[PDB]
Amino acid sequence: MRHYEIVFMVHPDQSEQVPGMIERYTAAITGAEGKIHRLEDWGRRQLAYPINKLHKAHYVLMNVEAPQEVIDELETTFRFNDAVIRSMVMRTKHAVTEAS
Amino acid sequence: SLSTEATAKIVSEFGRDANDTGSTEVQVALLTAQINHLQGHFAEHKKDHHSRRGLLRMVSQRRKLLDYLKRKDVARYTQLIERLGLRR
Amino acid sequence: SMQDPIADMLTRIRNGQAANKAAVTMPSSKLKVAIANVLKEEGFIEDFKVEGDTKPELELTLKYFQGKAVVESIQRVSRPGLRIYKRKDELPKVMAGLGIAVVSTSKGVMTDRAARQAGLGGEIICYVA
Amino acid sequence: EIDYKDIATLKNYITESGKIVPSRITGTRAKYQRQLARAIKRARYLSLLPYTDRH
Amino acid sequence: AVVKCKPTSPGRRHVVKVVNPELHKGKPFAPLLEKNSKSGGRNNNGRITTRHIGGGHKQAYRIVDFKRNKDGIPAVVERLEYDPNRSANIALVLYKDGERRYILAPKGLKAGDQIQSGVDAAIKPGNTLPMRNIPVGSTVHNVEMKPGKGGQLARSAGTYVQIVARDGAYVTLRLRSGEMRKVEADCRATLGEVGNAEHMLRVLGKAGAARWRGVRPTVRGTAMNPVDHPHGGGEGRNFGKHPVTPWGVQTKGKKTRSNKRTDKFIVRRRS
Amino acid sequence: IKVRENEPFDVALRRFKRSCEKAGVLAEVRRREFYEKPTTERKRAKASAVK
RNA sequence: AAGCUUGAGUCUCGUAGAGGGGGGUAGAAUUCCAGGUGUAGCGGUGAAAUGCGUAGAGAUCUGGAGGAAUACCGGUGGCGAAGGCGGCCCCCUGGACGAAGACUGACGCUCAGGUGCGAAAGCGUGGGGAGCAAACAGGAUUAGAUACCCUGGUAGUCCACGCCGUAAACGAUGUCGACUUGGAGGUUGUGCCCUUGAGGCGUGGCUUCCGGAGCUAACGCGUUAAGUCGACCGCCUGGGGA
RNA sequence: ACUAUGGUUUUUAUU
Repeated sequence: MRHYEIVFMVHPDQSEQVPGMIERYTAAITGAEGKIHRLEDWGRRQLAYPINKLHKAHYVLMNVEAPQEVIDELETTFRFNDAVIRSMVMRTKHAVTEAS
Repeated sequence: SLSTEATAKIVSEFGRDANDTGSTEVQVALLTAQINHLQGHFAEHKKDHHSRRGLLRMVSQRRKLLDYLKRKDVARYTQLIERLGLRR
Repeated sequence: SMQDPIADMLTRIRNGQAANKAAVTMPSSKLKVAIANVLKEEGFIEDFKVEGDTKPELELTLKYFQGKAVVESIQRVSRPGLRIYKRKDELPKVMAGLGIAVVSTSKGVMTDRAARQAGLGGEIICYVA
Repeated sequence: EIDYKDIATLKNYITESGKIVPSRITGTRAKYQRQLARAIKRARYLSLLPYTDRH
Repeated sequence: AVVKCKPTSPGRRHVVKVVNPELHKGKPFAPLLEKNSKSGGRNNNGRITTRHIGGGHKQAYRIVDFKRNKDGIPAVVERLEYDPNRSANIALVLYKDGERRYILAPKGLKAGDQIQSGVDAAIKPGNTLPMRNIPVGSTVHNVEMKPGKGGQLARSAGTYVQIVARDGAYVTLRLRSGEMRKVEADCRATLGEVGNAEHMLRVLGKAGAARWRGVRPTVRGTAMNPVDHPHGGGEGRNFGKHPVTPWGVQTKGKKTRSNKRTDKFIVRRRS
Repeated sequence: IKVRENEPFDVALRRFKRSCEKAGVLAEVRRREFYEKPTTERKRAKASAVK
């Protein structure tokens, strides 16, 4: 298998319903026997410009182990649902302890 | 240049051992395996001319060894060309 | 790899004294050792030594005195592309008698003196002064 | 140093102009300065630092 | 792909051939045929109202489903075949329930592919869902301009329509004349771009080819009798006038839109 | 000069005394991309007669 | 004819790259549409017009369409055989370089003829066209304006592909092995000793300007030599005509 | 926002 980070920016005042929206498509990687190590918040951060009308993000980390011929099927599954921008996939070396 | 397994395979399955890398027939097989792995890269990339420049020299290194082997022993040369996919 | 072993021998000697080095080293050959023999036997070098069996290597110990430079001109004349030969009646003079000439003859590497005392001609090995 | 993803930490190393001081006039290590200027590149690509001073 | 022909004759020296090895060879599905009766350019009273047409082979029409819903029903491409009129071929679709129908094949002209319909399908060329369910920048072929209709836009080789703005029950999309139209979001299309994209690279060929295509020669208005075309008369080879149609209307600069009832859909046209 | 200093100034800047021709300032040191290097020299100072 | 093995070739585990190709992707903006707030000017000049407004421009906000290149970071700082390669991903890929081991056994090194690699302009075949822009139009400037000024705008700039073979391809250093001198400012692999030294001896690969020896008519080259010694291939013949 | 048009020829060398 191959490892990826896959981080979602997430609006802090919808951060209790956005992880369930990502889990509306996780069948696209658990169908390939992918293993998901958190799909969870890390901590609020501030931006130098607004993303989805807000200068802040809640940062929700997936941390996944999967085959290599399914990472383009997964990023195409988010091509039109308007939850993925600038990849944020960050391949290889896998997660650090508790993501620090 | 190829992965730890893509070579061995060849060096022990067509040769004798991974500590007998230098045998002439096995170096011609290691070049043939390297050429055929790149026949899965080129004609799928219809250009990539600056990387295709490597494949151009790999067939020249295979020509260097085949011609020198034909002058070194004609029976080993004639055996090799029906044990690899050579001279069509 | 090496296209002229004796051009490297002569460069290692000629420039070694200009680098003021005590000794210089190279892969050893019975041609290099025969050239080192006549250079010691006519008093231009101090010692030559070989070590090894499957990788034989030569070390030449350079000769020094009260003045400056013991070897002042060491010119090959004959090269593997274009060779130069000499005959008994015309065996060469070097720097009007300041130097001597070396030849391979039909017997081995020797002085023009030892050649004219056997009646031999042959290829030039070096002119030394 | 070792991280680029948290701005509450990264902001302690930069000026209020988004810059750093050259290594040989701060006594800092050679690759540490390259990795610091690269952490600033990665933090701009993560939208934690600006592309323009406008607005 | 498209290829040249041997220069061994006139016409053949310029004519282009369309080739594809992944078309099925066999017997066409006759329940989806309309033999298509000809008119020779004549009205219902036997009088000519359209010129330059008559003769050639019958060509006919291949029928597509004008009531295509099939929501939730998976299907497969059973056949990919030649059409005597459609430049972008025709595909036969076989539903899991339970008929054979003709559908307009998108880019890649693929056989043995599995395709869906309805609001749950994944966004792919040839996967059909309402324009209510698609984002801005999306590409569509076989587009209907009123909900539930048999389609009228983007059905020719290399054709498509793009959606550029959206609000509630209506989407705003662009047309090839510099127009931009407001259309109902309940329209479903067939999603993507029409395949082949090379049939516009063509030259007519030999003069007898127009006769098997059913295309008839022109007549110069200055050689016609002076009362049947305003350009007639003669004598001779002098025309001291500004050019007109056979009905005495100037050919240039006369803009003809006179509809008065469809302005409500316009977003880029001007009077 | 490209300065952002605002409020209490008059007479359209050029505020630094002896800034161009016969020194000050810089060009000591005009060649080889080192133009602003004497500012660094006289800040890393320390002594100027070094052995 | 047959050996030997340090140079050559390959293999384990590692170092750093805007090198190449395939399929994706931002920041922001000249332009353009539309809804707020708002009023008679915008742009250029020694003066001005053409153009864009007065029907609401320019302005500034809110939300979009559009094609296409990298600013801040960036440093002659990297890569490629070379004109060239730079915002950021995912997937394939040629080459350079090291530590310790294992095979081949002269395997090196240059190349007649040959077969190959494009920067820009231009072209063949389609697609596209936001800004810019040969040609060209609109107005001035001027003796003229053929140019500078200034608004538009086709060819082009761009893409998947195919031709062309050419340059200031200039780091003007043919290519390749060996032997070397001090500096500034950047960078990367590694062995060894209680670290008698809370620390130090030993060594491989690159990179951009200085400045020695040696080289030259003088400029300059300068360990990535135009230097010392050697191997192979190519080119020139006073000027103009040409 | 700056001006076309005024051709051509010259010396110290000896004691």
